[PDB]
Amino acid sequence: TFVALYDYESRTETDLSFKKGERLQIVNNTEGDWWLAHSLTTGQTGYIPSNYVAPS
Amino acid sequence: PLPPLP
Repeated sequence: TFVALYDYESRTETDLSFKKGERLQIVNNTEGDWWLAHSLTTGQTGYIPSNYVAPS
Repeated sequence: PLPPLP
């Protein structure tokens, strides 16, 4: 259960763009500065930049 | 390279 500090604009066809305050079900946070988050609103998957999200 | 934070 993380929160996108800011709306992230997907940079490639592997990450999902989120908004500020949007909840993101983190998945794998060991690949590096990019973790796989799953949006529950639509139900899609997409990596995400950790600098735009925060552990609440 | 993460993006530029707001």
